[PDB]
Amino acid sequence: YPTKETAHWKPPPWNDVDPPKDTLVSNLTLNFGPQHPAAHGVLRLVMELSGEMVRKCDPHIGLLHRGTEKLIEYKTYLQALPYFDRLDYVSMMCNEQAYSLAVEKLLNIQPPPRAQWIRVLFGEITRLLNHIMAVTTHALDIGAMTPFFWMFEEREKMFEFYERVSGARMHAAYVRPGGVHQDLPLGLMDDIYEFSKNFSLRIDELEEMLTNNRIWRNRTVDIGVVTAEDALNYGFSGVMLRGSGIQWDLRKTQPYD
Amino acid sequence: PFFDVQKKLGVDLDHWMTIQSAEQPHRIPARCHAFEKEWIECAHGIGSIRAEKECKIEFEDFRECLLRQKTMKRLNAIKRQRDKLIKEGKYTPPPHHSGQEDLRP
Amino acid sequence: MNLMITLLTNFTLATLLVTIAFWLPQLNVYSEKTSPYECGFDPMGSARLPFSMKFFLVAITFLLFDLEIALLLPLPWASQTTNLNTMLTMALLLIFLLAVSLAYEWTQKGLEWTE
Amino acid sequence: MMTYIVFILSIIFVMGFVGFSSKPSPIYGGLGLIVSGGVGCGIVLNFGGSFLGLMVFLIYLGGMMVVFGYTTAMATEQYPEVWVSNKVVLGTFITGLLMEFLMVYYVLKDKEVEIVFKFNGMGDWVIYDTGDSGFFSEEAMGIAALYSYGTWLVIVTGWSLLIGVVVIMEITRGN
Amino acid sequence: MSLVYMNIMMAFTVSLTGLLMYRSHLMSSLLCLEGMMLSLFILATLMILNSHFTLASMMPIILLVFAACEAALGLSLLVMVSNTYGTDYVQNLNLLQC
Amino acid sequence: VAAFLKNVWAKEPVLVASFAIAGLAVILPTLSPYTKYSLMINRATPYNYPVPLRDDGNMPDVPSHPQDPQGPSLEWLKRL
Amino acid sequence: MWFEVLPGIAVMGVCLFIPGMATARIHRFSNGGREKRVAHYSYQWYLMERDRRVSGVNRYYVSKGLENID
Amino acid sequence: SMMRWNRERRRLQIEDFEARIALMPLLQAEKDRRVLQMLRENLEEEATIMKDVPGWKVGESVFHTTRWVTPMMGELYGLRTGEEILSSTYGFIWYT
Amino acid sequence: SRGEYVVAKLDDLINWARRSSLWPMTFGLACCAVEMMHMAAPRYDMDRFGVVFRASPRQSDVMIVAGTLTNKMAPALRKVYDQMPEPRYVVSMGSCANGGGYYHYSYSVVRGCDRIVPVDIYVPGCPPTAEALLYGILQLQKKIKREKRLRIWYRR
Amino acid sequence: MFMINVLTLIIPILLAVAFLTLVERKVLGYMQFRKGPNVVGPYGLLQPIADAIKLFIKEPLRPATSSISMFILAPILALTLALTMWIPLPMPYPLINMNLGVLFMLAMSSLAVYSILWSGWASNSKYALIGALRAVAQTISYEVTLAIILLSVLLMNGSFTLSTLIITQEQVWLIFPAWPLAMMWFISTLAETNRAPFDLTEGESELVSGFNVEYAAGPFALFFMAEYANIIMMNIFTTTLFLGAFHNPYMPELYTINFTIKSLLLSITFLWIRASYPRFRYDQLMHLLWKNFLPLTLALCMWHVSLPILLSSIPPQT
Ligand SMILES: CCCCCCCCCCCCCCCCCC(=O)OC[C@H](COP(=O)([O-])OCC[N+](C)(C)C)OC(=O)CCCCCCCCCCCCCCCCC
Ligand SMILES: CCCCCCCCCCCCCCCCCC(=O)OC[C@H](COP(=O)(O)OCCN)OC(=O)CCCCCCCCCCCCCCCCC
Ligand SMILES: CCCCCCCCCCCCCCCCCC(=O)OC[C@H](COP(=O)(O)OCCN)OC(=O)CCCCCCCCCCCCCCCCC
Ligand SMILES: CCCCCCCCCCCCCCCCCC(=O)OC[C@H](COP(=O)(O)OCCN)OC(=O)CCCCCCCCCCCCCCCCC
Ligand code: SF4
Repeated sequence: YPTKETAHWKPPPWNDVDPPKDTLVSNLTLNFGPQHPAAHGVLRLVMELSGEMVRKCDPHIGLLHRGTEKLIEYKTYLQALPYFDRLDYVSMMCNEQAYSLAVEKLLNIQPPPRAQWIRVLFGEITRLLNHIMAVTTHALDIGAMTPFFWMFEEREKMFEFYERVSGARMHAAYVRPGGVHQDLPLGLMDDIYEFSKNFSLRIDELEEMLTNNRIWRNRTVDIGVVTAEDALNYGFSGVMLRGSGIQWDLRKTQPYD
Repeated sequence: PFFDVQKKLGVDLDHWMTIQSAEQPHRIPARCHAFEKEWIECAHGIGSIRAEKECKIEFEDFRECLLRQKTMKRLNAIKRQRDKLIKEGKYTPPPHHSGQEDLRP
Repeated sequence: MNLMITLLTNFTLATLLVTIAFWLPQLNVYSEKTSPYECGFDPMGSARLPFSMKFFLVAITFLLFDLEIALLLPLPWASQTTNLNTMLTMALLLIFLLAVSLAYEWTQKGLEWTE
Repeated sequence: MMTYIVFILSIIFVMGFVGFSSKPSPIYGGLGLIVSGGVGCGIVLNFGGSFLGLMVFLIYLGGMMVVFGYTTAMATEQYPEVWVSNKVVLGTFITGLLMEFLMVYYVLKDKEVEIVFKFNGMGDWVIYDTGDSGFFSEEAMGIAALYSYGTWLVIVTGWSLLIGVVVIMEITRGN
Repeated sequence: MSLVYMNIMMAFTVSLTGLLMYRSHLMSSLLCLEGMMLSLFILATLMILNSHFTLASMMPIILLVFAACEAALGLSLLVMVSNTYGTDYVQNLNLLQC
Repeated sequence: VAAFLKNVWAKEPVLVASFAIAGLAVILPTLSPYTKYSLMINRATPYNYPVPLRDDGNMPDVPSHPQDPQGPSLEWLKRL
Repeated sequence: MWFEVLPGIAVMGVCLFIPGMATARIHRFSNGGREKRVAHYSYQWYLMERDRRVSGVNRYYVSKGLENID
Repeated sequence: SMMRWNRERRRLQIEDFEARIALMPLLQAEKDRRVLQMLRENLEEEATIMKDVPGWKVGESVFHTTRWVTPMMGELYGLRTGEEILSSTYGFIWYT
Repeated sequence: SRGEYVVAKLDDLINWARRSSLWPMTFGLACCAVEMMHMAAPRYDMDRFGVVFRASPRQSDVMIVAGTLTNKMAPALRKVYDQMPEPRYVVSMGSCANGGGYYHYSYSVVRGCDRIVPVDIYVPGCPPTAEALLYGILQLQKKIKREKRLRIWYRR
Repeated sequence: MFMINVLTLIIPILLAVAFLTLVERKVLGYMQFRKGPNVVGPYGLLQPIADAIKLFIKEPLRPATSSISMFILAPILALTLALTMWIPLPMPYPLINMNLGVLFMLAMSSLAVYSILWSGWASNSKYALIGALRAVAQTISYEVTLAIILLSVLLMNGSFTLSTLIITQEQVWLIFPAWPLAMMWFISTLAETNRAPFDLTEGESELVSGFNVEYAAGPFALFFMAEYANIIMMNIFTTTLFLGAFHNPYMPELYTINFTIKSLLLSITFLWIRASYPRFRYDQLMHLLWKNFLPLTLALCMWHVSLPILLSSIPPQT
């Protein structure tokens, strides 16, 4: 018997199963902003999460956009040389080497052999500095802070080498187009030899405290797996390619000095 | 449908708990074990109608052991009359109810 | 009686330090100091939104296992009985039923988190 | 006044019950039920059963924290009516508190009230016992005798809990 | 009887009127249900400890065990309800009216 | 069944140890002979008061003094 | 060297030495030169109040020997 | 080692329980006499208070039997001061 | 008399307790952040002086601006400075935070962080050495020691 | 003279909390190739005083979007729960002798979580709610295994009384017949006290400062001394459980000094654990106490139920 109240009463479905009526689930949008020890200085990760599983990451960058490559155009080559120290402030001398190699290729001149050997040796020293900072800061982000203080003494020793050879601890402005700015002071290579003698044991104790710990393994065994094809397609280079199984290295395939 | 299985099979599942006068761990007696014993033995095998007619005295005495209505009622009467007598001024408490009397043991 | 004196002493020790931490120093309160902290930027929505939880099944079985261990705590007194074989059998059977429930959850992927 | 200790604990018990039975917000309902569980543990501890009070306190604290996680996941809104934020919640809280204090004043004046049963006016120290318990605690020995007497109770409780795990796992399946 | 019984049953009646009048939140009614079971626990153990029924001391543990089991069942049903609709409001359970 | 035991000890040794410990705890009170001594120790603990029986005249087994020879003694609890 | 933390460690040592020794001395003073009675069960409580009643000082640690009797 | 020490502790526990059992009759006699004396003191003062109230009979038992019942806590300490109330009723539970 | 003596002693006490418990927040942007955490290395070890990092702005005392302050960063820096409870102190590190440094004429670089926050100590260099930053921290401590807040209150 | 006893219990524990902050900062300096605070005073003995005075003259900073009642109530509850935690601990005589002290610690361990939860909820922050739900998950991970470990250990004691735990191991240490239970107990109290590698609540890397990311000075110090009192008493609880010392009723100071040295060494090992390992995930911890500790604990509970029946070694309950 239909009435006024029983006017919108539809019959139930034949299978008694309703459509799911999917309302918006209201994912929480967190802001992993720049004032955060996890973000490397300035990184505004706008992060859409379902509680804690990540659904979307949008890293807003440009908070450290100084506009280097316009002031470079407004200055000469020697004046634009210190601009390359401050791009990668923990791999400065390799940036100096890249800029010098580009300018030397454009100028059709080559450095002397001693400048080349000094360049390669100090590039390896800079690689040591960068890898120390990378591994120790990754461990500090995970939670193990002892290797950071353990190897930053060695980082201070290589900074002392930088200051002895150039007069500045970080931004040396030492590798220039045409070679290097100054010759090595006397007695530098012996101290390099002592430091290289002990650094194997330093790496050994860092590895012993990190590479076998099951808490360290659980945070790294199946995290951020990248296949080889997407590593090639996304423009990944270096350690990502070599860790995904791609046998690629610029020091072996397209060699310099 | 009280399909009584326990007496048919000979096992007991909740018979040891159902009354206050059953077997206890190292024979700890309840407060009204004797009254429950008297009421239970008064009204065994006579049915519920004859239980409420012919064991009213035992049951009401047991119920007074359980909740103690009349005991606190008499205590309330004594307490109220003593307070009114104290307030009016016709009574003084004895020294052994005041705090010291060189107690017995 | 001594426990309530101890609890009250602890409570008025705790509330004395808070009350002297709110009225003593000089205050400069503005409509920027008390904003929520979102790593330097303005938040995108409220903090009272539904924060969805993935470990709901583990919480429900935490209730059930908390009650299982609540049943299990009379064991030091129950070891002082005379019917020792029946007590031992019921203790073992209760713990075995707890382990059976845990194993059934383990084999059915109940402990694995959703999404 | 100190003879009315269980009376004061029961008045805090009813105060928490009417605080959380107004249903303001399940966070504050959780706080109210935590208060009620703690003071109920207190009440049953002055009656002698310390083990039972500690168990009910521990069990309710665990359950209340899990359900707090649930309402932070599920039962929450933009502006939770914590208290005083809604008219009906404040009205029913005040109504319950006024009714409770009214009957407390009534029983502390006539020393006898009749709501459907009949309740006496003195403290509950009168209904205690003057004897000793010897070298054992009655409640601990009863729950110890759960294992040696109550085998059927153990069987039905364990089976109910195991199938309860099965029930909750086959409920949250989705298909 | 004693006035502690008055307050315990009065708390039970408060939580009973709380459960039977909904406030558009199912979880609050679940909390009222746990309040009622807590009141039953307190009342039972008060009389059991007063009358020295020592064998009945195992009972309120079992009662609270089944209380928590039915609470867990209620929470699971609430997960299903909140996974169907946006929220846990009791007015959304009105499909069975036609 | 030896290959399965080797595999499960190679993969999850904690579950193997737990299963071994639980099996040990289940099957040891059946075969051990010291449990009856525990039963008698629990039985011989005097929680209550040993109320005496009225001497009708025919009860020579029950003693009349705690230092009488007849009755249940606890020498085995001293020796064990 | 590594023994310069030992000032703070020794300060923690005496700070944890303080409360236990304080409770021991307070228990030994407020109970007539003896250990505090431990009343776990009601039999011990009844005995303690029995001493409280026989002592006649309303202080149970005042202990009457067999010289009280005739 | 734990087995040896636990068996020794059980022997010591049995010795303590035997000492308590030997002490029981004297304490029971004093408890009976103290309870009866306190009931007689409460009854003798009950007549002095109840003189004006009509329809009252002193020493009335609320039970229908002549069997001796255990004295209620309020039937013993009903007329005494609150210090004894707190010392007897809640005294053991509150004691530390 | 006696009141000036009492407020001078109280000023000395609170100045010592504030200058010996500086908690800087974990805040860096650029090269100068690497030099700051090289000051926190075991060679110099600012934890000796009671100086220990605290990541949240609510539990920090001194803000160290180390790096280049761009236009996209200035509202975030200002907000984080505002959420820091009183008393708060600001130390400027490097030429970027001092006056823009290399990128003074850049279109998207704030010429000095003093346009945004009130700065107490300016530490010059590019990067200033770890000894230079420790010198700046000790200068800030000595500046805190010379505060006469309760003396000013008593005189006013 | 009970109030004097209460004061002489509650003042030295917070003094030792401040000096534990000193010692922790010094050890956390000295393991990582550097020094601790040694500038403020003679070998840095005045650093906790300076920290304490500094935190009580800073701004209180109650947020506008936060519910003020629970915001103020939570640190009071945290400090009071840490302070009443210490009451039945026998050193060698507890402040309050209790028949069931172990269940009192368990109930107050359940209650102390609520301070963290309500401080996370009241401060209207997403990071605070994240820290609160991580605390919830941590509690539902550890609590069952903690209670059942303590149950299966106390079966050889005979009762829940802590003073009986001195007598029950006066011959040999209780760490010998329950060494696996000792290790899982140590891990469970590492997880209970929110210390590394199971921090997961005050994470300075996944979050900024956790549930107290909005708490300014003063109220934040309440959580600091609450946590440090928690770690000291939990090491003391472990020392009483497994490392009981020789007790002379005529000279209690021998037991006090033995117990104090053992608990100090346990706290040194606690800070040693702090500066050695990376932090877990908050779901890897849930798969640790459930998939690895709980089955072995159920097996050990079967073993420790059957074993006193096996060897006729049932301890007295008196
Ligand atoms: C207080 C006194 C001292 C306490 C001891 C501990 C002090 C030293 C602490 C060291 C640092 C610890 C830092 C935190 C570490 C947290 C991680 C962790 O421990 O995880 C647990 C780890 C977990 O291992 P996992 O994380 O590698 O798990 C792998 C899991 N799968 C395979 C699924 C990937 O270990 C355990 O769970 C073991 C628990 C203890 C087992 C004890 C067994 C005792 C022996 C039994 C018998 C054996 C013989 C054979 C059978 C015989 C039968 C008769
Ligand atoms: C009878 C003894 C008493 C029994 C009752 C008391 C038991 C106490 C212990 C309770 C344990 C509860 C949890 C059990 C879970 C078992 C199922 C399971 O989860 O297996 C998984 C595991 C392989 O791991 P995986 O598949 O990777 O798991 C997913 C992520 N871990 O799978 C495995 O590792 C294999 C599991 C099955 C085989 C175990 C064999 C153990 C043998 C020990 C020696 C013999 C002991 C004597 C008794 C016979 C036992 C079979
Ligand atoms: C009516 C009469 C009373 C009037 C009110 C005043 C009462 C006393 C107030 C407290 C003491 C006030 C004086 C404070 C120190 C004054 C002198 C001073 O500043 O000395 C500086 C000196 C360190 O020199 P610095 O410049 O740091 O050197 C670098 C290292 N080469 O510093 C040092 O060498 C060490 C300084 C230590 C300061 C004292 C110790 C700390 C404070 C203790 C008391 C307050 C706290 C009590 C407990 C609170 C709860 C924990
Ligand atoms: C709004 C937020 C909340 C704000 C207020 C917070 C208040 C403080 C909260 C923390 C404390 C909660 C305490 C809860 C009850 C704990 C009971 C307890 O500790 O019992 C231990 C002990 C057991 O005694 P037993 O082992 O039997 O030995 C005696 C035999 N001679 O017992 C004894 O030794 C007996 C000592 C006397 C006991 C008296 C009865 C208990 C008093 C409870 C007072 C109210 C507590 C309210 C807690 C609210 C928590 C939210
Ligand atoms: S001042 Fe120099 S060293 Fe510092 S951030 Fe700027 S460019 Fe880098």
